[PDB]
Amino acid sequence: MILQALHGYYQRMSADPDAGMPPYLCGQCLITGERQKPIAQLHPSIKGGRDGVRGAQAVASIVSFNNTAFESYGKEQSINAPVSQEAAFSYVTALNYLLNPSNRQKVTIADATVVFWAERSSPAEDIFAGMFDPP
RNA sequence: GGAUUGAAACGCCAUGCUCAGGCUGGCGAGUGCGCGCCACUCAUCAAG
Repeated sequence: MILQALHGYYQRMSADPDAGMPPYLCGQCLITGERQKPIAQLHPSIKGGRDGVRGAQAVASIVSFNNTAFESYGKEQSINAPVSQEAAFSYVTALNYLLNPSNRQKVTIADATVVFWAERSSPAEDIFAGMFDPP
């Protein structure tokens, strides 16, 4: 799932008037499964550093095909991972929102930074921060 | 015999724990303490 779950999280948070943000060839999107949608050539970047993934570059990303060895079936750049532009923006925005330390849904474990959330509003979201790292 | 988001893909090159430093200086097992008090080898049996 993963990318689809971030998309669903954006859908959930974007509905609320607060604690979120509403901002907005053809193919089939692998995130939503919708057919005939404008595929994205290049996904918006994901924050690195203090407000993002610790140890990564400021403009890190999840989907990238910057070298030829990573390209298959004659596809160029992110066309190798066909996802509609709106879905790409939504999942990137959700991941960035979770990566913001101001929101209490982030924890760093050695090399990796862990972000967690629930399918619906629940007190577990603010509780689990202590489970993985008790005070 | 066209296609297993496949086909190809080193964590890899190299790096003294070393230089050294008494467990030593010295301290009676010692002062003393009967194996000793008694007790028949003895009552017999030619030499051939």
